Amino acid sequence: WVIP
Amino acid sequence: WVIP
Amino acid sequence: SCIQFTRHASDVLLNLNRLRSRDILTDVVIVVSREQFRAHKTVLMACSGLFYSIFTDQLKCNLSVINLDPEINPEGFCILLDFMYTSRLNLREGNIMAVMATAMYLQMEHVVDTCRKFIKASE
Amino acid sequence: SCIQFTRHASDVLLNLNRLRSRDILTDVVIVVSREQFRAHKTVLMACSGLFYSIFTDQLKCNLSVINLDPEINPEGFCILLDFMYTSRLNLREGNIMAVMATAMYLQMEHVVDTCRKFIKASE
Ligand SMILES: N#Cc1cnn2c(Nc3ccc4c(c3)CC(=O)N4)cc(Cl)nc12
Ligand SMILES: N#Cc1cnn2c(Nc3ccc4c(c3)CC(=O)N4)cc(Cl)nc12
Ligand SMILES: [Cl-]
Ligand SMILES: [Cl-]
Repeated sequence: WVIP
Repeated sequence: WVIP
Repeated sequence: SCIQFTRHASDVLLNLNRLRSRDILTDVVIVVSREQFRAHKTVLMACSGLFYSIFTDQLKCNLSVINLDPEINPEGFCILLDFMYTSRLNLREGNIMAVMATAMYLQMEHVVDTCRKFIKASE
Repeated sequence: SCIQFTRHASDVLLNLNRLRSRDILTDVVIVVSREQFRAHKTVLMACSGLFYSIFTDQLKCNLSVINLDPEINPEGFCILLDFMYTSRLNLREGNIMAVMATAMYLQMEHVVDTCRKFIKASE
């Protein structure tokens, strides 16, 4: 999971 | 396009 | 010896979401209490262990309407349906418990994982 | 304020390809000369300007069989259909002209681009  |  | 187009899968998903927004070729309505959500069975199966089981069933595969358990929260379902079609999860303090419970029911292991990690960090 | 699961779009596409291999929920046969290819209309539209135009047409949207132009090469179509479902393009010296002509007909601009670049490098 990432900060887009 | 890339070499996978 | 294939070459690969990096953005292809993201571009496919973006167009599947455009089809959903325009209600094109949607073949099922998911009923969550008083709310209805139109979707593509193929996308639901590709994202969820529950829908994969439902739509490989020789009788349920032909249903145009699927009713979810009355304990399922419509907003939680809406957030997960948006995730299925975009890879983006609108996870907030006010919705995390409903999102996690819905992801457990829908069998969306990666969403469950992250909900667990975000809850563990707040305790 | 969304979070994003990097591998989600690739995972969706992998499961759409598994559905295609098992012939689950395929809703169209594409006929290319003597050969037939089963696919999902939603994936074809998401990848191709030609299928996007065909399946948004109020009459053609309901067809179970689509016949392509007799000049279209079945192998070229097969390579492009595999690309649609995997992001991988099996581009070879022996098939590049057929792949490029098929991609121009199917309106798959990124495939056309690369075929053009690979041909320019060999001349
Ligand atoms: N054919 C086919 C096909 C279509 N969909 N699909 C799967 N869908 C799925 C099954 C379980 C889970 C998820 C997705 C996300 C998750 O957390 N669990 C799996 C397979 Cl092995 N095959 C297929
Ligand atoms: N709704 C919808 C929807 C479904 N599919 N789709 C598009 N599919 C497409 C149209 C043109 C081209 C390609 C894909 C690849 C290419 O080279 N050209 C576009 C839009 Cl703007 N919208 C949609
Ligand atoms: Cl997931
Ligand atoms: Cl393309």
